[PDB]
Amino acid sequence: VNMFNVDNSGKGNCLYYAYSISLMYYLRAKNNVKITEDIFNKLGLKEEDRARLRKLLSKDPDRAFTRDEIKTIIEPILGRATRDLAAEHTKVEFKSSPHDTPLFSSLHYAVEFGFKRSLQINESELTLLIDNDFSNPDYTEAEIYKVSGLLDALQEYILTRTPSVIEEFNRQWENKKQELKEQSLTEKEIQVHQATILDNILRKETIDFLLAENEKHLDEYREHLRREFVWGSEETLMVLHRAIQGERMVRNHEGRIEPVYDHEIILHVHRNGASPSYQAGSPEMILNNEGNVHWTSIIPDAIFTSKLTDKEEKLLDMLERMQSEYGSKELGVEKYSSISDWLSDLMKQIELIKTSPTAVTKQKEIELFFQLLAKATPKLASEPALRMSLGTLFSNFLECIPALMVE
Amino acid sequence: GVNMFNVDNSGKGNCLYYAYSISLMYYLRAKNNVKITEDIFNKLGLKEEDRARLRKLLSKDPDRAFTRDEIKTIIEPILGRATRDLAAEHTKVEFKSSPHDTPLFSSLHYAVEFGFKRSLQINESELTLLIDNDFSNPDYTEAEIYKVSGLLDALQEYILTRTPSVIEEFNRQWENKKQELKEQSLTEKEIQVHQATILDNILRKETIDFLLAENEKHLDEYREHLRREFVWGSEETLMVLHRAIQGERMVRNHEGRIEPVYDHEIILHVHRNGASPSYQAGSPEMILNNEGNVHWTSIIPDAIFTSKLTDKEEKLLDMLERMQSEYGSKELGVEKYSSISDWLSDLMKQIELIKTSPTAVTKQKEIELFFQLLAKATPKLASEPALRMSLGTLFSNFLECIPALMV
Amino acid sequence: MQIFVKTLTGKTITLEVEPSDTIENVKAKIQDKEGIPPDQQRLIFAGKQLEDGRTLSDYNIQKESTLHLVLRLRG
Amino acid sequence: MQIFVKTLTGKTITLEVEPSDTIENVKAKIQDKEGIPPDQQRLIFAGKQLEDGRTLSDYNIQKESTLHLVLRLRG
Repeated sequence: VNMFNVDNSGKGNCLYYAYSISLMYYLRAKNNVKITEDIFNKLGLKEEDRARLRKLLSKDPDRAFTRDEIKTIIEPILGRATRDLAAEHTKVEFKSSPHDTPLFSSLHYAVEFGFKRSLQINESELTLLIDNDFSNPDYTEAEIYKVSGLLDALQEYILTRTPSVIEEFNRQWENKKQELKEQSLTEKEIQVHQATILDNILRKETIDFLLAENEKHLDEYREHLRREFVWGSEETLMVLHRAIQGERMVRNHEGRIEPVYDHEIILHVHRNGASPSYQAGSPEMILNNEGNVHWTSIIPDAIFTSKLTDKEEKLLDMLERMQSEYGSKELGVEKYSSISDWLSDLMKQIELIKTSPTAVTKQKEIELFFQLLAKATPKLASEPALRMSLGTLFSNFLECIPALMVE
Repeated sequence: GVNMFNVDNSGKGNCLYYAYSISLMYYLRAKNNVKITEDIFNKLGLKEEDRARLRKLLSKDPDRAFTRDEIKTIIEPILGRATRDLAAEHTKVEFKSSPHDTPLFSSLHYAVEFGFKRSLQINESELTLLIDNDFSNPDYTEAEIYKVSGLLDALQEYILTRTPSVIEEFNRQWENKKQELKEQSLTEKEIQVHQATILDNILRKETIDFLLAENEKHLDEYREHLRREFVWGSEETLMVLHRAIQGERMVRNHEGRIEPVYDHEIILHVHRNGASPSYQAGSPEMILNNEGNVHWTSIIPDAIFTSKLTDKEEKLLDMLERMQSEYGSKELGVEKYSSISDWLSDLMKQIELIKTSPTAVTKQKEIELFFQLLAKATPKLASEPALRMSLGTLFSNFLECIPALMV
Repeated sequence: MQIFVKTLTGKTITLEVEPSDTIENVKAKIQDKEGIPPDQQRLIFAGKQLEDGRTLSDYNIQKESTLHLVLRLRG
Repeated sequence: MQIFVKTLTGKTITLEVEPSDTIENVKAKIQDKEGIPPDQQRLIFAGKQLEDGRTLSDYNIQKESTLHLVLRLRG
């Protein structure tokens, strides 16, 4: 049950490495070439990078990506591309509609708290209309508060703008009082009307702070998210997935807003290996968080399944590369003229071990395998590099013996 | 009204150290002891010119609070950096004295034990079972060490590197302990406790070795992180700092028992959002108040300071001093007074002459002279909107302390 | 009236609500589009402490506002 | 055996304990010298979750170890 798991090198780039690996497995399963190129367009990939990734997506869908393929092509190309896209679409969403943004909803908590404190230092009774002691962790652990110096700048901004807030509040309540001339307001009712007016002023204050001096602080958040090795949080993993799918909120014939996608991809988030307790979809991408310090990739069974262990994949990939490096050489032994025909026969013999039914039959395929290794030994140790290749090949084999012995 | 005197600071990121220094300067003036004052100055490494400025501030009438200008131009520039330096440096001093006793070690080891659990399992070692740790305890994860940029990245590469040697070191020591318990028949329960202890002790040295390795690279990173301008101070470093300021030393005895020894004992308390602790401790000499995990301020105990101005009087002085730095340099060509600051200086002296004047008849004539000082500057200070309003606000403040001034 | 919420699945869903709906009913509707039980939802909007028993109109939440589900996970 | 703990008052105190003493007993001893009631003590040592019901010897807390009271306050 969605139990593959694939790690990454992450030196702080884990979210984006893990997203990239999860995505490339998805893109290969969804064999569609217009999905693949559309995602590449969103990521702004240049053509030589697209060529390298397309060659990886051509790989046999029943064989996993190797550790070297992940470390040398997938993480260097897509790690930066997804990080860039997530930081940039964070700003895009804010410019599109600032109030709908996680940045606004999370930073506004500090803004309201600060205005409570600043209003009280300024001896204004508006400080009473706010309840906020800046203790709610649902807000305080957002990424915006981990930006260096941001709360310092937010405090001098709020101290700057408090008197204008007081005057603007008075303006709108004078207008609201005269709009409610003919109604008889209880003092609790007047307090709800006032708290609402102050609320709306403060909401614009949060957005204006981010936008001030041509979007200085908004840009600081983008550049923070974009800095190499900065730890990704799930807020921006989520911005990133909205961007990759091409999600747009669009108004329709009746005037109702509904989400529109270019390419829908079902994403789930797991914690410490555990799937959610509740029933959602059959996911196409799964990202796994480990103890709030690391991110990894869980590959759904419907999206790829190989019947080799990661050690078994390592052994067979190494044999295929031995077959490409030495295969043309001569191996004057028996029927085998090539070393490549010998290596192919090694590959088939290892699979015959894997599929052999019981321990007694596995033992005889193991015996035939050692005799295959024996047949080539006279000629294969009078070659320098290939004797070294035989040794590592053998140790790789020993590493998959626990897996091979299961049948 | 047990302790309601609050004194703020300008803190941009330096609230802690500003607040500590203000709290300390009020203490040193209250304890008019010249060798307590000079020993703390020596601990802070102050040069003689800075000691001179601070000693002149300690000369101030003990019944008058320090003004914002004294605080902003004398106390925080000198003592803010000095206390920050001492707090960062004594953190390393304590670590070099006895690393296991330090808050740095006790807090960072949590991540070290967690990481070694994960790496041991990546290495398919059963030692991963001897650890219970999911890095979820906020008592540890909120330590300052985890806010140092990249430290956990570096810790992750150290742990993954050092895991095989840890496994081999465990095996040697467990072999030795089995041969030491040859003659006993240990259950599965006892053997697991023995193994956990051996691994525990090895991992503890791993934490110290990480900090000490490569000429104390990571230990120095923590010291300079704490020392960087505007970095938010945590209460861990407040306590390190107060240990340093008091000259606390843990010293061993004739009988061999350790007891704390101080140069100068000072009772420090920490308040949260203005509220004293629910429980009864001492009557404190310094109080540091934390506000919503974003600001630090200074509460002055009544036993240390008492102002004998009514607050109507204190507001009038503060407003005059704040006229003096905002407008003081502007020209006011009126008789002696060239600057507006020359005029404000004489206004301040005239209010003190009113207060100390002996009877109501003599007070009335000092009040009359105060009005003639206002008369001399009114033409030119009503020749400007902002200064006209300040002259008006000054006049209203003065009228409100007339009942206090007439006593 | 419509309101929006960003999911834990990299998408945005829409809810039909009234200003008088309690936060509890909003969470029930979220449970009815996502899978999350209400007591597992960490619901966020404009720094407000959305108490289960108080209402959208108590929090000055107007039409087409966007709330956010958070896990506050890092790595 | 002696044990040490860093206070919330910028000092260090010492306790006399035995390896069999529980964390609960240590917290009561801390209440004796400081003022903190046990349920307000956030006590930490070498990454160990000091559960009230387990003992110093359970956590391999040896002679002259230093524990720490924390408030985790910032500014």
